[PDB]
Amino acid sequence: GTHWFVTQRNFYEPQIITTDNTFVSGNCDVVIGIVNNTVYDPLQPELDS
Amino acid sequence: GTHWFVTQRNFYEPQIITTDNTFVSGNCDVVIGIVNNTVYDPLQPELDS
Ligand SMILES: *[C@@H]1O[C@H](CO)[C@@H](O)[C@H](O)[C@H]1NC(C)=O
Ligand SMILES: *[C@@H]1O[C@H](CO)[C@@H](O)[C@H](O)[C@H]1NC(C)=O
Ligand SMILES: *[C@@H]1O[C@H](CO)[C@@H](O)[C@H](O)[C@H]1NC(C)=O
Repeated sequence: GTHWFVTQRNFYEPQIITTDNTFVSGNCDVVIGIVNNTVYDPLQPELDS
Repeated sequence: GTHWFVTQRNFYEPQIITTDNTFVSGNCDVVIGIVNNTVYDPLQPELDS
């Protein structure tokens, strides 16, 4: 309703949208119905130790 | 002709060969027809920067 998750199609198991749950292909002007949100990189938070 | 890419088998959508599109198993000794190239590591630019 407010947040976006990625889930398997046959069972609602919401997951945080990461760069390892998704793949990048193209630009943000060709997909009809695309939305804005943040893709969490699992590596940025821990590289700054 | 000069570069090496990895595509999906049914549609020509070339991508740069990285450590995300490929998996390692073995060495350059047993595979008949293996070709030298470079495998881009996404971790290096982010770690060096
Ligand atoms: C948000 O989406 C709009 C269109 O839906 C787009 O023009 C814009 O670049 C996106 N990102 C931001 C930060 O507004
Ligand atoms: C092969 O790789 C890319 C095609 O995306 C291009 O920069 C390069 O010039 C190509 N070389 C050819 C077609 O001989
Ligand atoms: C390039 O491939 C040849 C065989 O085709 C191999 O002998 C050589 O060691 C390879 N280059 C490197 C740097 O390993």
